[PDB]
Amino acid sequence: ASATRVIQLLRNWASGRDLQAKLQLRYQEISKRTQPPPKLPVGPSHKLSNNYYCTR
Amino acid sequence: KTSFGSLKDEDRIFTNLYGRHDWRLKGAQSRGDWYKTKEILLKGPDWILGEVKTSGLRGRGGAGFPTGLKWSFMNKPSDGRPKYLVVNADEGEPGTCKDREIIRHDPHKLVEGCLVGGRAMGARAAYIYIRGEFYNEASNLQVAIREAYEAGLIGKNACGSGYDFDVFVVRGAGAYICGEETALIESIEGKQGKPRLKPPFPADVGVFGCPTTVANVETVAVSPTICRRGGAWFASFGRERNSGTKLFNISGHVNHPCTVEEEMSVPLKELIEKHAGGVIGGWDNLLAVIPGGSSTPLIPKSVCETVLMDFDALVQAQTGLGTAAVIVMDRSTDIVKAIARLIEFYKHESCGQCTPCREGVDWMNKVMARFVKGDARPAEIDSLWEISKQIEGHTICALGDGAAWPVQGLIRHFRPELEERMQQFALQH
Ligand SMILES: Cc1cc2nc3c(=O)[nH]c(=O)nc-3n(C[C@H](O)[C@H](O)[C@H](O)COP(=O)(O)O)c2cc1C
Repeated sequence: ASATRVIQLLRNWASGRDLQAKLQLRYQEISKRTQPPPKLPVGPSHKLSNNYYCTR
Repeated sequence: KTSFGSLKDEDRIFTNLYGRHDWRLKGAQSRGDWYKTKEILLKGPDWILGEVKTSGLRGRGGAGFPTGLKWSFMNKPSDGRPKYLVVNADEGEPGTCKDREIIRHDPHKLVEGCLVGGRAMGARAAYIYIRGEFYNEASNLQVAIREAYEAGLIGKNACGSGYDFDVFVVRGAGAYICGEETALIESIEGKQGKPRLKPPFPADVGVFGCPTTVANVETVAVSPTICRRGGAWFASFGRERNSGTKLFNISGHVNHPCTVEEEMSVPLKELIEKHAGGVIGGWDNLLAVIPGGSSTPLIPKSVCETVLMDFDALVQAQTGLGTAAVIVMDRSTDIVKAIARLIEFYKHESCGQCTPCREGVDWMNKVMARFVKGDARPAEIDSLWEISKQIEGHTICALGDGAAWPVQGLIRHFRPELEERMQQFALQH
């Protein structure tokens, strides 16, 4: 956060905890908004043999 | 008897297989044909049927059904409709050329067989359905039938027995499916060569809606010799329930391809190495052999080493006797390519009526082409096996079974080659 050391110390004392560690606002730890393309797997019935529907 | 596979020339039914004698009436009579035919007909249908049953004769068409009971199916009181005998001379099974020799070089034997069979089944006439490509053979058969008519052997008062009988030759038009009995009946009736659905069986409703019996050329031509020389003599050759003398066509990679009338239950190795000079390059160069044409699954060299050429022995060997067309492939043969070509043949010779046949045969053809190219995956072999099993038993004709069986045999006996070729294709790309 863009908070000065005096303000950070006052905030931590008033709260009683280290707020600068577990900040609620998200800055950079979020995942990227442009993720690589995926490749999802097929299910257990995507086989060319021994897969008659009467058995499942 | 214990060991079979050595027939003496005195016992061979077809004594003019190679056309080294006259194929006309004089030659046939000199070779024993038409002897005491009047007495055979005057014996009665029951006597002829009993002789056929005692001979242990089984169908030479490929089904191997007991001939005696099949013919006796027609032995019923007349219901006001005529009865016919139909001779299956289509001979479309790849590797099968035995009926061609019978028609071309021993035609009077076939005519006498038609007469005897019609007397046994009380058939008014006989429609011989010869292959359309067999035009010279059809001409020879027509000449023989004309000679029989002139001599009084057939026609009104056939051989003086008081039995009226006609023999008709109907040429084919180029359909392998017309080899099927019901499809042949449909072709004779003038429709498309699409097999019927049983029941009704031909013995009740057949050609023109009349009781009928379809039979192979060899099965009909061996009947006069069975009646004359005796059922016991015919049964004396071959194993029990596999009795008789069988015509064999030995094609493929053999030194001397030919056709010989050996005894049933002859060892396959003895048949190949004696009458054909063995496999090209020796018996140690034999990859696989198709024993019964194309509809029968292949067998590897290990099976071919000790196997008898009869119905039961080949049935135990996960194959069939069929038309006894021994296709021989050496170890230089692309077995996958050969099986793919057979499946392509079945694709091009499919009536296209039943859904499993029409769709699945083409599907398997495409899959086999991709296997030949190697452009597939190892998981597709079991898929192809399942497709073949879905085709087999679920069709109208047995052409579905006849197209599934080669694939099943290939998958059963050479799966490592398929997987290896798939690996080769994968590595190259
Ligand atoms: C696809 C197919 C092709 C056939 N081709 C022939 C053939 O060329 N010659 C033949 O005698 N039987 C052939 N058959 C068997 C016939 O349907 C019939 O069973 C046979 O002609 C009668 O044999 P049999 O009377 O000697 O027992 C074929 C069957 C099928 C399913």
